[PDB]
Amino acid sequence: MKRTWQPNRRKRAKTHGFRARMRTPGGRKVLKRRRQKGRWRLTPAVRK
Amino acid sequence: AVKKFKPYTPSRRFMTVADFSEITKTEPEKSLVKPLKKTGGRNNQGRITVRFRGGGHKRLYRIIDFKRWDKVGIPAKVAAIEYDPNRSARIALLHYVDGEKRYIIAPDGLQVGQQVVAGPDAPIQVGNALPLRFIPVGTVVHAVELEPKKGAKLARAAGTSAQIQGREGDYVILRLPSGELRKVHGECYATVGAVGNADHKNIVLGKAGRSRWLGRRPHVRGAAMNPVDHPHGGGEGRAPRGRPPASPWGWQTKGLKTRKRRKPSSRFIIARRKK
RNA sequence: GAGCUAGCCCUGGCCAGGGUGAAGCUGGGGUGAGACCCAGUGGAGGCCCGAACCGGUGGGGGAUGCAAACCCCUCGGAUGA
RNA sequence: GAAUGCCGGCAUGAGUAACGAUAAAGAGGGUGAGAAUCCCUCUCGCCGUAAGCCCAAGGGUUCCUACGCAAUGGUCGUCAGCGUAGGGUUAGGCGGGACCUAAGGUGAAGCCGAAAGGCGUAGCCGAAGGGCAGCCGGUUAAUAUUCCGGCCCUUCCCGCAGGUGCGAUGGGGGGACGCUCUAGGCUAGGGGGACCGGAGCCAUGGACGAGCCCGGCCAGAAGCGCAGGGUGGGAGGUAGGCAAAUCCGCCUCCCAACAAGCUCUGCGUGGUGGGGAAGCCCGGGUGACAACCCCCCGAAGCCAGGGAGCCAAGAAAAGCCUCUAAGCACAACCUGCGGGAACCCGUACCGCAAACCGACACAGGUGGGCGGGUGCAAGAGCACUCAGGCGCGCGGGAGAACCCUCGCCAAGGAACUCUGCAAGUUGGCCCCGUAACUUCGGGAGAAGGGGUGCUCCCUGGGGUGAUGAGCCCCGGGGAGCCGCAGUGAACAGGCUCUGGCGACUGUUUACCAAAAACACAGCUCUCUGCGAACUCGUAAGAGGAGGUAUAGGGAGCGACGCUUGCCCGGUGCCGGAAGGUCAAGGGGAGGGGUGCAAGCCCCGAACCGAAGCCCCGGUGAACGGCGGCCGUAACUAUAACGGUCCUAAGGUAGCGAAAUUCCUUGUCGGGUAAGUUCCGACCUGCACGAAAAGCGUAACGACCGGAGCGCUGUCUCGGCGAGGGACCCGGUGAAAUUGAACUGGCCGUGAAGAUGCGGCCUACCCGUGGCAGGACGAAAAGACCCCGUGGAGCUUUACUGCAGCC
RNA sequence: CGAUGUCGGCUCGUCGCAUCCUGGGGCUGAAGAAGGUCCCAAGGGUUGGGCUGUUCGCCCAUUAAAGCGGCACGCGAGCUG
RNA sequence: UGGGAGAGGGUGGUGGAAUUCCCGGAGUAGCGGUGAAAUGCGCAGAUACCGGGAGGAACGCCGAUGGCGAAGGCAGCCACCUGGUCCACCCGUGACGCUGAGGCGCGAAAGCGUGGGGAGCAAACCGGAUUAGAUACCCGGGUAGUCCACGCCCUAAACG
RNA sequence: CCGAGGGUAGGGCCCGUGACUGGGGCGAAGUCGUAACAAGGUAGCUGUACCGGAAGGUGCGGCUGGAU
Ligand SMILES: CS[C@H]1O[C@H]([C@H](NC(=O)[C@H]2NC[C@@H]3C[C@H](CC(C)C)CCO[C@H]32)[C@H](C)Cl)[C@H](O)[C@H](O)[C@H]1O
Ligand SMILES: [Mg+2]
Ligand SMILES: [Mg+2]
Ligand SMILES: [Mg+2]
Ligand SMILES: [Mg+2]
Ligand SMILES: [Mg+2]
Ligand SMILES: [Mg+2]
Ligand SMILES: [Mg+2]
Ligand SMILES: [Mg+2]
Ligand SMILES: [Mg+2]
Ligand SMILES: [Mg+2]
Ligand SMILES: [Mg+2]
Ligand SMILES: [Mg+2]
Ligand SMILES: [Mg+2]
Ligand SMILES: [Mg+2]
Ligand SMILES: [Mg+2]
Ligand SMILES: [Mg+2]
Ligand SMILES: [Mg+2]
Ligand SMILES: [Mg+2]
Ligand SMILES: [Mg+2]
Ligand SMILES: [Mg+2]
Ligand SMILES: [Mg+2]
Ligand SMILES: [Mg+2]
Ligand SMILES: [Mg+2]
Ligand SMILES: [Mg+2]
Ligand SMILES: [Mg+2]
Ligand SMILES: [Mg+2]
Ligand SMILES: [Mg+2]
Ligand SMILES: [Mg+2]
Ligand SMILES: [Mg+2]
Ligand SMILES: [Mg+2]
Ligand SMILES: [Mg+2]
Ligand SMILES: [Mg+2]
Ligand SMILES: [Mg+2]
Ligand SMILES: [Mg+2]
Ligand SMILES: [Mg+2]
Ligand SMILES: [Mg+2]
Ligand SMILES: [Mg+2]
Ligand SMILES: [Mg+2]
Ligand SMILES: [Mg+2]
Ligand SMILES: [Mg+2]
Ligand SMILES: [Mg+2]
Ligand SMILES: [Mg+2]
Ligand SMILES: [Mg+2]
Ligand SMILES: [Mg+2]
Ligand SMILES: [Mg+2]
Ligand SMILES: [Mg+2]
Ligand SMILES: [Mg+2]
Ligand SMILES: [Mg+2]
Ligand SMILES: [Mg+2]
Ligand SMILES: [Mg+2]
Ligand SMILES: [Mg+2]
Ligand SMILES: [Mg+2]
Ligand SMILES: [Mg+2]
Ligand SMILES: [Mg+2]
Ligand SMILES: [Mg+2]
Ligand SMILES: [Mg+2]
Ligand SMILES: [Mg+2]
Ligand SMILES: [Mg+2]
Ligand SMILES: [Mg+2]
Ligand SMILES: [Mg+2]
Ligand SMILES: [Mg+2]
Ligand SMILES: [Mg+2]
Ligand SMILES: [Mg+2]
Ligand SMILES: [Mg+2]
Ligand SMILES: [Mg+2]
Ligand SMILES: [Mg+2]
Ligand SMILES: [Mg+2]
Ligand SMILES: [Mg+2]
Ligand SMILES: [Mg+2]
Ligand SMILES: [Mg+2]
Ligand SMILES: [Mg+2]
Ligand SMILES: [Mg+2]
Ligand SMILES: [Mg+2]
Ligand SMILES: [Mg+2]
Ligand SMILES: [Mg+2]
Ligand SMILES: [Mg+2]
Ligand SMILES: [Mg+2]
Ligand SMILES: [Mg+2]
Ligand SMILES: [Mg+2]
Ligand SMILES: [Mg+2]
Ligand SMILES: [Mg+2]
Ligand SMILES: [Mg+2]
Ligand SMILES: [Mg+2]
Ligand SMILES: [Mg+2]
Ligand SMILES: [Mg+2]
Ligand SMILES: [Mg+2]
Ligand SMILES: [Mg+2]
Ligand SMILES: [Mg+2]
Ligand SMILES: [Mg+2]
Ligand SMILES: [Mg+2]
Ligand SMILES: [Mg+2]
Ligand SMILES: [Mg+2]
Ligand SMILES: [Mg+2]
Ligand SMILES: [Mg+2]
Ligand SMILES: [Mg+2]
Ligand SMILES: [Mg+2]
Ligand SMILES: [Mg+2]
Ligand SMILES: [Mg+2]
Ligand SMILES: [Mg+2]
Ligand SMILES: [Mg+2]
Ligand SMILES: [Mg+2]
Ligand SMILES: [Mg+2]
Ligand SMILES: [Mg+2]
Ligand SMILES: [Mg+2]
Ligand SMILES: [Mg+2]
Ligand SMILES: [Mg+2]
Ligand SMILES: [Mg+2]
Ligand SMILES: [Mg+2]
Ligand SMILES: [Mg+2]
Ligand SMILES: [Mg+2]
Ligand SMILES: [Mg+2]
Ligand SMILES: [Mg+2]
Ligand SMILES: [Mg+2]
Ligand SMILES: [Mg+2]
Ligand SMILES: [Mg+2]
Ligand SMILES: [Mg+2]
Ligand SMILES: [Mg+2]
Ligand SMILES: [Mg+2]
Ligand SMILES: [Mg+2]
Ligand SMILES: [Mg+2]
Ligand SMILES: [Mg+2]
Ligand SMILES: [Mg+2]
Ligand SMILES: [Mg+2]
Ligand SMILES: [Mg+2]
Ligand SMILES: [Mg+2]
Ligand SMILES: [Mg+2]
Ligand SMILES: [Mg+2]
Ligand SMILES: [Mg+2]
Ligand SMILES: [Mg+2]
Ligand SMILES: [Mg+2]
Ligand SMILES: [Mg+2]
Ligand SMILES: [Mg+2]
Ligand SMILES: [Mg+2]
Ligand SMILES: [Mg+2]
Ligand SMILES: [Mg+2]
Ligand SMILES: [Mg+2]
Ligand SMILES: [Mg+2]
Ligand SMILES: [Mg+2]
Ligand SMILES: [Mg+2]
Ligand SMILES: [Mg+2]
Ligand SMILES: [Mg+2]
Ligand SMILES: [Mg+2]
Ligand SMILES: [Mg+2]
Ligand SMILES: [Mg+2]
Ligand SMILES: [Mg+2]
Ligand SMILES: [Mg+2]
Ligand SMILES: [Mg+2]
Ligand SMILES: [Mg+2]
Ligand SMILES: [Mg+2]
Ligand SMILES: [Mg+2]
Ligand SMILES: [Mg+2]
Ligand SMILES: [Mg+2]
Ligand SMILES: [Mg+2]
Ligand SMILES: [Mg+2]
Ligand SMILES: [Mg+2]
Ligand SMILES: [Mg+2]
Ligand SMILES: [Mg+2]
Ligand SMILES: [Mg+2]
Ligand SMILES: [Mg+2]
Ligand SMILES: [Mg+2]
Ligand SMILES: [Mg+2]
Ligand SMILES: [Mg+2]
Ligand SMILES: [Mg+2]
Ligand SMILES: [Mg+2]
Ligand SMILES: [Mg+2]
Ligand SMILES: [Mg+2]
Ligand SMILES: [Mg+2]
Ligand SMILES: [Mg+2]
Ligand SMILES: [Mg+2]
Ligand SMILES: [Mg+2]
Ligand SMILES: [Mg+2]
Ligand SMILES: [Mg+2]
Ligand SMILES: [Mg+2]
Ligand SMILES: [Mg+2]
Ligand SMILES: [Mg+2]
Ligand SMILES: [Mg+2]
Ligand SMILES: [Mg+2]
Ligand SMILES: [Mg+2]
Ligand SMILES: [Mg+2]
Ligand SMILES: [Mg+2]
Ligand SMILES: [Mg+2]
Ligand SMILES: [Mg+2]
Ligand SMILES: [Mg+2]
Ligand SMILES: [Mg+2]
Ligand SMILES: [Mg+2]
Ligand SMILES: [Mg+2]
Ligand SMILES: [Mg+2]
Ligand SMILES: [Mg+2]
Ligand SMILES: [Mg+2]
Ligand SMILES: [Mg+2]
Ligand SMILES: [Mg+2]
Ligand SMILES: [Mg+2]
Ligand SMILES: [Mg+2]
Ligand SMILES: [Mg+2]
Ligand SMILES: [Mg+2]
Ligand SMILES: [Mg+2]
Ligand SMILES: [Mg+2]
Ligand SMILES: [Mg+2]
Ligand SMILES: [Mg+2]
Ligand SMILES: [Mg+2]
Ligand SMILES: [Mg+2]
Ligand SMILES: [Mg+2]
Ligand SMILES: [Mg+2]
Ligand SMILES: [Mg+2]
Ligand SMILES: [Mg+2]
Ligand SMILES: [Mg+2]
Ligand SMILES: [Mg+2]
Ligand SMILES: [Mg+2]
Ligand SMILES: [Mg+2]
Ligand SMILES: [Mg+2]
Ligand SMILES: [Mg+2]
Ligand SMILES: [Mg+2]
Ligand SMILES: [Mg+2]
Ligand SMILES: [Mg+2]
Ligand SMILES: [Mg+2]
Ligand SMILES: [Mg+2]
Ligand SMILES: [Mg+2]
Ligand SMILES: [Mg+2]
Ligand SMILES: [Mg+2]
Ligand SMILES: [Mg+2]
Ligand SMILES: [Mg+2]
Ligand SMILES: [Mg+2]
Ligand SMILES: [Mg+2]
Ligand SMILES: [Mg+2]
Ligand SMILES: [Mg+2]
Ligand SMILES: [Mg+2]
Ligand SMILES: [Mg+2]
Ligand SMILES: [Mg+2]
Ligand SMILES: [Mg+2]
Ligand SMILES: [Mg+2]
Ligand SMILES: [Mg+2]
Ligand SMILES: [Mg+2]
Ligand SMILES: [Mg+2]
Ligand SMILES: [Mg+2]
Ligand SMILES: [Mg+2]
Ligand SMILES: [Mg+2]
Ligand SMILES: [Mg+2]
Ligand SMILES: [Mg+2]
Ligand SMILES: [Mg+2]
Ligand SMILES: [Mg+2]
Ligand SMILES: [Mg+2]
Ligand SMILES: [Mg+2]
Ligand SMILES: [Mg+2]
Ligand SMILES: [Mg+2]
Ligand SMILES: [Mg+2]
Ligand SMILES: [Mg+2]
Ligand SMILES: [Mg+2]
Ligand SMILES: [Mg+2]
Ligand SMILES: [Mg+2]
Ligand SMILES: [Mg+2]
Ligand SMILES: [Mg+2]
Ligand SMILES: [Mg+2]
Ligand SMILES: [Mg+2]
Ligand SMILES: [Mg+2]
Ligand SMILES: [Mg+2]
């Protein structure tokens, strides 16, 4: 049956991407958090 | 004169459609339309703020001339009478001798090829627009401004009319389509005659699909819901209201008046509506 | 978090084939004029049968499954909300 | 040493289940240490509106070649989507960007909000929509509309020539639009040919044939031909298109009108460039100077912005054309020709799947295009097949029980059972024929029956063409033949009668409920005069609605028919400039503290003082409610009638043992041999009743009852047969569970149901196929029940707040 | 209560005897035939159907008879539901 | 041919009296109603009176024992459209007539459907009286309906 | 071939009968009221509509076959 992950490169970049995070106080805290933890990726990869 | 169908489907048994008799022209004036932005009932927050809306047929908005005091003294010919999906009345197309073209809503009796004019000097004739103070008492008018130069606000739906009753200073007394007696400023405009397409009230939608075409999604009864949803929700089996009949938001819905108390226009209502 | 699901918005797309045969129109009859009657034409419809497509009625299987909802038979809608 | 402890390790179950669609395999020859599993050949089978091909998304090297087999692959492996290495993706024209706008998003102006931020016109962004210039063939191991060959084309820059009032983000035209149906002419695609080209073939009884088999094209600029789309010409006036305007709009006159002219597109032709089979011979070569023609069918595609009808009335913006303003008219633009210039990103491969979403090489999910032929009435249905692609990554045997899927069955025919559950029956088309009732549509495929193949003969009409032959499409009459049987295989209704509920088509608890539930047209009440009511929001702002009482919000009822009674005392809502009560405030009789005092400070009665409540009315399709006892008729029984108590008023019509009736399987009637169900009645209705509508109602229903016919393995009552498993052998090899176990019966005993205690009985040691009585078997710290001064949803005239409103 | 699945049916039995039938008896208000009542006896047997979820019960047609109880109201790691 | 009378019919328009309601003023202790009363209404200012406004229905006097129409029936006034009828002249046609089963059309009131309208009146209904009772007669209220448009119904002591 | 008739299926008319139900006729001395005949104590009758134990009442219109 249809499952929940239906990948969509535009959907991924526009929802979770770097520029979406930066436009919002909650998003920038996300980036600040993942930086402070030392994450190798601050944001999901999408090939665009 | 509404048209019936033979009962060759269960829905055709009761469906009635307008006769469309008065329509002389079947595609709109390209210079006088714009896209009609469907809302579905959603506001700028994206929230449903008027329930049960959406999915109706696509429409273009016909720009309607609700002033006409734009062009005092410039007569106009009645080019056509057209269908407008955005309102119940029909609309009439005007080719002004100016060369300008405009739509007005079509009063009862207006004929293609007649002339119309607007102004204090205008003949009291169906289709003409005058300030209220110059129309003789007792005249049946429509498309009435509520305040000078603010645009026709009253008596615009198919068949409606306001009737002039008297004068009091700078003000005239109107009987609105609802039966309220109100004072409207004598400089407000109005058009002689009543709005046409009176048979509009006698249309029988006929089946559920018709309401869907109009943008009317199914309306679900409070009694049918759950207590999270509505005062009338819940109960084992069916249930009477069991409390004063109420809206989804708790306020009472069988008699409770809701016009704002100290509204400044109260000075100008003479008598609330009838029946 | 609405890439699942619910509703709406914008813009595109899809619905084999077969059946029934509304209004209207033409002619004919009829009448003072009409209604109305007959034949032909016509091709309406949340019309009928049935694939694609959308469903999920009954039964059987499956039950450490092929599958955290599947498989077979049967069954509903299929120009429309 | 225990915490259903935590982390790890290793056991048991066990060589057990399983090894993932029952589309299917067999042999020969290769390779290699090793072969059911890799490569090659022959044979068999499976898909073929796909299980073939082409796009898109998503994936991201998986593509090609060499060398490999530890692990991955449910077995094997020499193979591979695996390991190592090298190679591979080429564009002005295809897709996206250097173009346009849609929802939406963003947002100079502006508005709002403790902060963060929320809005917001223009503008900007935003595509699978608009717009825009490339078709055919060849080539590589791997890319091709990209490279190459042939023929075409677009834009930018510069120059030459001719022409013209040139000039825009401004004005205008255009772009520009629905649904159903559909004309003409074509094209795609297909069938046939006694005509054209071809390596061959003659079999096993016949055939050297008007024989078999194979093929008979594709692209193409200008012209030209056919078919279509689009489009009036001129003049005079002019106040409108937010400047101007010769343009557009409006008015008048003249001429043209289903035309024509001009323009645009499709198809055909067209210089030229290509392709070219079976077969045979090692992807190649030959065939081959291959031939490339005739007839028929024919789109849903094309001409297209075509036509008609209908109501629910069907994007925007740019390109483009025209008009002018500053300007500039040494310019500028337009047309033709010429040279030059023409960037960035994608392009491999998978793509109904082993490469995407499902933890798996997972019977599931995934949008668009092409999708051949024959027969069956048609068709994308069904059977078989082409091209193409597969046999589903464990096999070999055996021929038990039992299980699954499937075939048949004497006699009976629902006796099965909660129920005909299931499975039979029926089944397409043509013809004859078809009931109550009905809203006149229907009910209807009602029911029920007859026909159906093949051969010969005679013949009617239609398309193409030519009016004819040929081909092709609908028919009609007669005479015959064979079989158990002619929709001979596959696909393809069982029917009727009568209740309940819901009018109907629809919708729903994704994953135990599809219904009588929700919705629904329709009916009624009520709010709302527009800066509407109402809804979201602190607000600004939005929705309502660019709507205006024939409109919009809220509520209940639920097509239609005939109807919807009585109660306003209580609650609600509506009306009520009185009266009562009433807060802050006003007022200040009169007290109090302090000071020598002027004064400072404190308390404070009458009186005035809103909404709300009190009070007076109205109001039921507002919340709701609609009696009790006793007596009475010339047989009896029963009471039309009366008495009295109570109420705000005592249930009307219609209906009733009901989706409601307790007693109850009430009683009577029908149906049956027999009927707690069913249907029809009766009425002492425990406990119907009129918009939480009452009573009906044609049609409809995968709804729930009852009956009958048909027919059956449902059953009496079971038998046999098929395949996939179970079983045996080779390969790979789980699981929950598990205190340890050397783990029998009876009768007792025991915390009251003992393998484990007592007494007695029985019993050599160990397995394999089977069955499920026990191990109070497994699973899940009972979801029932209670307990906890545990929790959470929901309600209200519980308490107390708050939003909102007054 | 860190679960001892609960009505009815079906299938499969096994046991008790306070015996429904068949076998053996005494008493009788036992003439015969047929019964009544009590005693012994558990070897075997103890039907098909309509109604209802039913157990039970009522009914139809038969029968030698149409027994009554236990086995976790026997039996859901056997099925139904 | 020329004339006449008439509430004959259909459409649109329009005039005054009266009732009810609403607004203003003036004013006060009752009004109303009946056989007598009560319900009802009124100091929250009724009734009676004066000015203003809205709306509906019906047309006083003329009016008659009258007129018209086939019947049902038709009554303010105005205009338009239309029927029947009588008389004079003796001009035209030349028996072209009478009746009329079926058919068709008209058809008071009440009633029905869909819209609208709603002053007064008023089935049902509620209340007050009366009465043994009073589902009546009398009184205070009061919904259909009475009115308009369109479409049905087709009845009558449709009678002379 | 036709064919008595037999069978399957479906309709039409008529007769008899049916729980129960509807009114009707009749029947020496039942119960309730008093609608009509006199102005019958509300003049009556009437088509229709609504209501009520019953006769009846009431509304709208009509008739005199109404009295003074
Ligand atoms: C579905 S079987 C599934 O649950 C079973 C469980 N039974 C019980 O808990 C029983 N305890 C007594 C209770 C009594 C009542 C008496 C009645 C009158 C209410 C009957 C119900 O149960 C019984 C569920 C509740 Cl029936 C067993 O745990 C079984 O082991 C498991 O497999
Ligand atoms: Mg899904
Ligand atoms: Mg998706
Ligand atoms: Mg994407
Ligand atoms: Mg995308
Ligand atoms: Mg997206
Ligand atoms: Mg976002
Ligand atoms: Mg982003
Ligand atoms: Mg911040
Ligand atoms: Mg990480
Ligand atoms: Mg790093
Ligand atoms: Mg992130
Ligand atoms: Mg109709
Ligand atoms: Mg009809
Ligand atoms: Mg019209
Ligand atoms: Mg536009
Ligand atoms: Mg909007
Ligand atoms: Mg917005
Ligand atoms: Mg937002
Ligand atoms: Mg709303
Ligand atoms: Mg909405
Ligand atoms: Mg409207
Ligand atoms: Mg309109
Ligand atoms: Mg005003
Ligand atoms: Mg309506
Ligand atoms: Mg619409
Ligand atoms: Mg609605
Ligand atoms: Mg609803
Ligand atoms: Mg509910
Ligand atoms: Mg509910
Ligand atoms: Mg919620
Ligand atoms: Mg709540
Ligand atoms: Mg609530
Ligand atoms: Mg409730
Ligand atoms: Mg409920
Ligand atoms: Mg409920
Ligand atoms: Mg209930
Ligand atoms: Mg209720
Ligand atoms: Mg209640
Ligand atoms: Mg409430
Ligand atoms: Mg409110
Ligand atoms: Mg009002
Ligand atoms: Mg978020
Ligand atoms: Mg999505
Ligand atoms: Mg379809
Ligand atoms: Mg289509
Ligand atoms: Mg026809
Ligand atoms: Mg037509
Ligand atoms: Mg349909
Ligand atoms: Mg059919
Ligand atoms: Mg599904
Ligand atoms: Mg299923
Ligand atoms: Mg089945
Ligand atoms: Mg499951
Ligand atoms: Mg399946
Ligand atoms: Mg199937
Ligand atoms: Mg169908
Ligand atoms: Mg179809
Ligand atoms: Mg310990
Ligand atoms: Mg554990
Ligand atoms: Mg623990
Ligand atoms: Mg431990
Ligand atoms: Mg652990
Ligand atoms: Mg471990
Ligand atoms: Mg370790
Ligand atoms: Mg281990
Ligand atoms: Mg082991
Ligand atoms: Mg074992
Ligand atoms: Mg297993
Ligand atoms: Mg498996
Ligand atoms: Mg399969
Ligand atoms: Mg197959
Ligand atoms: Mg072989
Ligand atoms: Mg082999
Ligand atoms: Mg091998
Ligand atoms: Mg090997
Ligand atoms: Mg294999
Ligand atoms: Mg091979
Ligand atoms: Mg095929
Ligand atoms: Mg991947
Ligand atoms: Mg390996
Ligand atoms: Mg290996
Ligand atoms: Mg190695
Ligand atoms: Mg492996
Ligand atoms: Mg595997
Ligand atoms: Mg090797
Ligand atoms: Mg490559
Ligand atoms: Mg190129
Ligand atoms: Mg550039
Ligand atoms: Mg900000
Ligand atoms: Mg964007
Ligand atoms: Mg695009
Ligand atoms: Mg392009
Ligand atoms: Mg080209
Ligand atoms: Mg190479
Ligand atoms: Mg030029
Ligand atoms: Mg120019
Ligand atoms: Mg256009
Ligand atoms: Mg448009
Ligand atoms: Mg478009
Ligand atoms: Mg449409
Ligand atoms: Mg071509
Ligand atoms: Mg063909
Ligand atoms: Mg000008
Ligand atoms: Mg084109
Ligand atoms: Mg050669
Ligand atoms: Mg198509
Ligand atoms: Mg087109
Ligand atoms: Mg726009
Ligand atoms: Mg200048
Ligand atoms: Mg110069
Ligand atoms: Mg650049
Ligand atoms: Mg490529
Ligand atoms: Mg698939
Ligand atoms: Mg596909
Ligand atoms: Mg693959
Ligand atoms: Mg997942
Ligand atoms: Mg596999
Ligand atoms: Mg798969
Ligand atoms: Mg072919
Ligand atoms: Mg067929
Ligand atoms: Mg296989
Ligand atoms: Mg397969
Ligand atoms: Mg064996
Ligand atoms: Mg199978
Ligand atoms: Mg067979
Ligand atoms: Mg048999
Ligand atoms: Mg039978
Ligand atoms: Mg039989
Ligand atoms: Mg049965
Ligand atoms: Mg049944
Ligand atoms: Mg059942
Ligand atoms: Mg069958
Ligand atoms: Mg069949
Ligand atoms: Mg057949
Ligand atoms: Mg019948
Ligand atoms: Mg019939
Ligand atoms: Mg029937
Ligand atoms: Mg019927
Ligand atoms: Mg009929
Ligand atoms: Mg048939
Ligand atoms: Mg038929
Ligand atoms: Mg025949
Ligand atoms: Mg044959
Ligand atoms: Mg034969
Ligand atoms: Mg069928
Ligand atoms: Mg339904
Ligand atoms: Mg339902
Ligand atoms: Mg119903
Ligand atoms: Mg109904
Ligand atoms: Mg309904
Ligand atoms: Mg449907
Ligand atoms: Mg559920
Ligand atoms: Mg469900
Ligand atoms: Mg679920
Ligand atoms: Mg269903
Ligand atoms: Mg529902
Ligand atoms: Mg319904
Ligand atoms: Mg209704
Ligand atoms: Mg209404
Ligand atoms: Mg709010
Ligand atoms: Mg708006
Ligand atoms: Mg409903
Ligand atoms: Mg009826
Ligand atoms: Mg009350
Ligand atoms: Mg009251
Ligand atoms: Mg009250
Ligand atoms: Mg204060
Ligand atoms: Mg107060
Ligand atoms: Mg109550
Ligand atoms: Mg009460
Ligand atoms: Mg009644
Ligand atoms: Mg009863
Ligand atoms: Mg009932
Ligand atoms: Mg009851
Ligand atoms: Mg009962
Ligand atoms: Mg009972
Ligand atoms: Mg009984
Ligand atoms: Mg009986
Ligand atoms: Mg009784
Ligand atoms: Mg109820
Ligand atoms: Mg019915
Ligand atoms: Mg029915
Ligand atoms: Mg249904
Ligand atoms: Mg159903
Ligand atoms: Mg039956
Ligand atoms: Mg069997
Ligand atoms: Mg076998
Ligand atoms: Mg062996
Ligand atoms: Mg082994
Ligand atoms: Mg292995
Ligand atoms: Mg031990
Ligand atoms: Mg041991
Ligand atoms: Mg042992
Ligand atoms: Mg032992
Ligand atoms: Mg004990
Ligand atoms: Mg024991
Ligand atoms: Mg032992
Ligand atoms: Mg022991
Ligand atoms: Mg001991
Ligand atoms: Mg012992
Ligand atoms: Mg012992
Ligand atoms: Mg023993
Ligand atoms: Mg073994
Ligand atoms: Mg075993
Ligand atoms: Mg066991
Ligand atoms: Mg077993
Ligand atoms: Mg056990
Ligand atoms: Mg235990
Ligand atoms: Mg056990
Ligand atoms: Mg057990
Ligand atoms: Mg479990
Ligand atoms: Mg726990
Ligand atoms: Mg517990
Ligand atoms: Mg638990
Ligand atoms: Mg519970
Ligand atoms: Mg307890
Ligand atoms: Mg406590
Ligand atoms: Mg405690
Ligand atoms: Mg608690
Ligand atoms: Mg709480
Ligand atoms: Mg327990
Ligand atoms: Mg445990
Ligand atoms: Mg059985
Ligand atoms: Mg004996
Ligand atoms: Mg004897
Ligand atoms: Mg004897
Ligand atoms: Mg015995
Ligand atoms: Mg029983
Ligand atoms: Mg029992
Ligand atoms: Mg019983
Ligand atoms: Mg005997
Ligand atoms: Mg027993
Ligand atoms: Mg016992
Ligand atoms: Mg017991
Ligand atoms: Mg018991
Ligand atoms: Mg049991
Ligand atoms: Mg079980
Ligand atoms: Mg059981
Ligand atoms: Mg068990
Ligand atoms: Mg067991
Ligand atoms: Mg007073
Ligand atoms: Mg006073
Ligand atoms: Mg009025
Ligand atoms: Mg003469
Ligand atoms: Mg009449
Ligand atoms: Mg009284
Ligand atoms: Mg008295
Ligand atoms: Mg008379
Ligand atoms: Mg015979
Ligand atoms: Mg007596
Ligand atoms: Mg009388
Ligand atoms: Mg009398
Ligand atoms: Mg009298
Ligand atoms: Mg009297
Ligand atoms: Mg009365």
